Amino acid sequence: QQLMMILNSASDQPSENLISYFNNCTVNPKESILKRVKDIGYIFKEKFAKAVGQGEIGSQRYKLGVRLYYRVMESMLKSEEERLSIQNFSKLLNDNIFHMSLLACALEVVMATYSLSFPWILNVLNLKAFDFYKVIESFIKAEGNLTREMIKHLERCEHRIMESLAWLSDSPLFDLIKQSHTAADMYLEPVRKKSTSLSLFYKKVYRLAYLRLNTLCERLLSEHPELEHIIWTLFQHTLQNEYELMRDRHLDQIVMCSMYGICKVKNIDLKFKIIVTAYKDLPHAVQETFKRVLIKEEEYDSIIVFYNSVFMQRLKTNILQYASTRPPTLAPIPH
Repeated sequence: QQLMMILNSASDQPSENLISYFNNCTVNPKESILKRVKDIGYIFKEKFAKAVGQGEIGSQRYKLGVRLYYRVMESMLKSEEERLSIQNFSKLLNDNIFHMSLLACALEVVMATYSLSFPWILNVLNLKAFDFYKVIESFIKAEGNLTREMIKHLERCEHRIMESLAWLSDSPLFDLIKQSHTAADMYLEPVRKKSTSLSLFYKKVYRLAYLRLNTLCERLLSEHPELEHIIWTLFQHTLQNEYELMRDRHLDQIVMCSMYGICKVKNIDLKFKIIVTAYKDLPHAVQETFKRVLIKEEEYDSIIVFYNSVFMQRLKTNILQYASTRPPTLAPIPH
């Protein structure tokens, strides 16, 4: 609301102080940035009508999105001016996935405001969930006027990428796993060392998955406060070394298996029944997560079918280590 009148009263072309940044650049990005709005102007409007019948509206959504895009870019560039060398500043300003991700974020804000949302806009712009993820926090941090409900919504996009969308096949997340700080830092990362993107994503995933584990242990496993850290160590040893199981799957399916699992090898016998019912009570939870779980070659079954097939089949060598004389040393709980 307070933001939405900034946009309509403002103009659809870059500010005059934003354009300075374009011209302090060693390669002026402007015509490329500007061809970029126009080329996406076609594609967006096209796919817009392809889902909403017909009315003209597509263009107004976009032309607001664009004003937000420039307002946030201008605000983002002000901070990165001090952080980046002139070389990085100019590479940023010509990086396609950067600018695409920033605009995809602007557009999601307006579309959601006037509510076919997330991850709709990623399919429209042929933008990998994991690339787009990198712009979300510095975007929230770069628009003061985002409303609670809007901030809360971008955060839920972030949590859906961390929980599933970044774990689908052809997602660059797996390319980065095999090999082994702001949005610019992550877009400037070369595809060719450290990888700040993968690091921040994993640190964030762990805090997410761990808060979801922690509530679920306070309902069903309050009896043994000690079972939590064990279940967490299992999940964390799973995400780090058997990460291939999250492909085309959902973070919460691994949280659930790590819980029945540790109650299985300690003879606690609080079975999948209570787990799924209590999980329904997690915010935004969907029943499909446990009723519909992949095994292999597109064949889906229930969560108990997954536990006894791929999860147990991959982890028996490790899980029994927990109830033995020498159980593995504990993982740290995320800060």
